Amino acid sequence: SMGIHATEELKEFFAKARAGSVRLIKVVIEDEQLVLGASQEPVGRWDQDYDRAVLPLLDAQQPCYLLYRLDSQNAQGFEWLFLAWSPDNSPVRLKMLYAATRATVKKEFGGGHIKDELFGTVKDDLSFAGYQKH
Ligand SMILES: [Zn+2]
Ligand SMILES: [Zn+2]
Ligand SMILES: [Zn+2]
Repeated sequence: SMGIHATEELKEFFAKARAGSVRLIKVVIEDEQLVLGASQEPVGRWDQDYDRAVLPLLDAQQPCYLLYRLDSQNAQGFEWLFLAWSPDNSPVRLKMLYAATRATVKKEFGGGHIKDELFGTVKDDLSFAGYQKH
């Protein structure tokens, strides 16, 4: 369809991530496709990994999405946080592209694996401190 789609490589990576060994997935839009921007393995607990994983990957003038893995599992696997980043300094065109495509990222990943959803426009919003206030 007309909307931005996840590449088959990104979908495959999603499945790999849910098997384990992935703490963070950064999804970005490149050439009208959703693709893998970055990924990181777990180091310690989900709370210990959080800020050092999330904060450095947030650009002051580009939106992105992060899938951040908790240590808990529900009955359909690891639980994830779905973090939407959209700083005001982003070009309006990018803000709307990312806003328009958010639901697609969640749908492709599988909403049933997502424990919670957060949004930020300043890094503090999506920091561990932000998550604890949510
Ligand atoms: Zn299409
Ligand atoms: Zn749960
Ligand atoms: Zn929530």
